[PDB]
Amino acid sequence: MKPEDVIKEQCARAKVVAELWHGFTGGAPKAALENLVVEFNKAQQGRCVRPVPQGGFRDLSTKIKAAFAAGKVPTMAQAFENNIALYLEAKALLPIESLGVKLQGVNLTFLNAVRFGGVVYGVPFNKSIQVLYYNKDLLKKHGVPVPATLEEFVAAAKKLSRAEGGPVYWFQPDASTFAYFFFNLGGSYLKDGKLVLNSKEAVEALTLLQNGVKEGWAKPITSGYINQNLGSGPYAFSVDTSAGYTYYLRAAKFDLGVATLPGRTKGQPGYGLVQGTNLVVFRQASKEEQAVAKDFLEFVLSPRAQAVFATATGYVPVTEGALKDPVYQAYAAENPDYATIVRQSRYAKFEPALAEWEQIRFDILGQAIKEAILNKADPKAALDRAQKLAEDLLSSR
Ligand SMILES: Nc1nc2c(ncn2[C@@H]2O[C@H](COP(=O)(O)O[C@H]3[C@@H](O)[C@H](n4ccc(=O)[nH]c4=O)O[C@@H]3CO)[C@H]3CC(O)(O)C[C@H]32)c(=O)[nH]1
Repeated sequence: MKPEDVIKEQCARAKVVAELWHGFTGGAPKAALENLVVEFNKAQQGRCVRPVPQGGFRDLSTKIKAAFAAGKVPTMAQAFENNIALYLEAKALLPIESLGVKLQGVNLTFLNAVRFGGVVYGVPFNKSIQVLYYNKDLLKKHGVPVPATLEEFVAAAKKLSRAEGGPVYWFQPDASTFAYFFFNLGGSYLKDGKLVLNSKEAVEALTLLQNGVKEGWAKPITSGYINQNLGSGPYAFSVDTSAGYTYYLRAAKFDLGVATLPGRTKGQPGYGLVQGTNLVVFRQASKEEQAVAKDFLEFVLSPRAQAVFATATGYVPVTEGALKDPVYQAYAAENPDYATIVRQSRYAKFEPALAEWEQIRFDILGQAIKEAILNKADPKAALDRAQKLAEDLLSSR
């Protein structure tokens, strides 16, 4: 039986059912969430959670806005920080601490990100960090150390591309990959409270990617995830979410490595972009559904739930107690990549938490990155257009 069939039967027999809308489309993340819910539902007498897949994360936020418009919302949903900011304009969210959920021990990197006007409105659940995936076999073949600095990284990609006859640094031309390069060239998105997409560091980061394509060391991936394109052409490296860990492990026909990100200098790893989502609880839920949500959120933050979830997926454990749990410890003792993901989670940056950020990161900035990389648009001209389109949107609403 599929975990979802088990959940269907649990919920059919329950007196109260709290809907949880999510953007996991399959693989380990969907299975780990479903397994967690099956175990929680077994503990409860006539009280259950029903996970409902809404497609991916942007399908989820579109369907959540339409749910408001149709007058009928789930009890819980996954949300990015910028989605929480949007739902707060409508005052749609219950303060988490009012519900009774204890948040002491939640990483302050994650807890700070869910706190708005001093109030926590999300529970960090599935938080990822960017890591360096590499081909251990291909680096060994050419005597190339794992690069520790941006300078070393560019040098390695050129040395390995020339030897193997193809570009070996694989990337999606998207806001997530852009953020890695932007952040570690000294970039910041807010200057004196204003959103700035066309700063010198943004032009420098996009120009670096464009030059990498022209010089033959950077390969744009335009169809599917990087881990869905492995096997065609030489691969050395990618900068990608920790949540891609199980997908790379199943796809790679080589010895997969995971390292901390190249930084400006060897004094510190590079900053990784934090992705994945928080759980939120909707005000429109009944008292009884909100009690299920409270018990569910406390279960999700328990050291065992966090240990099983993060080791099944490559998401970062969100509590200090998860790291003390023997299941976590047994996994980490067999697999150094779990400690590498935790160490990289210490060097973590977020994108702006503006209500408009979902639309800006995909339709405005994402599109300028694609114009520059796929159609050789001038990076400054592409980003100047992105700045005007973003200013017009913010001024709009
Ligand atoms: N809607 C909305 N999206 C946002 C926002 N900020 C960032 N992002 C998106 O979050 C994804 C990162 O989230 P994360 O939980 O770390 O990783 C996801 C998947 O990315 C990754 N995955 C899935 C299948 C696969 O074959 N390989 C694989 O790696 O696994 C996880 C669960 O599906 C990025 C990826 C994107 O969806 O393509 C665009 C980015 C925002 O503000 N709004």
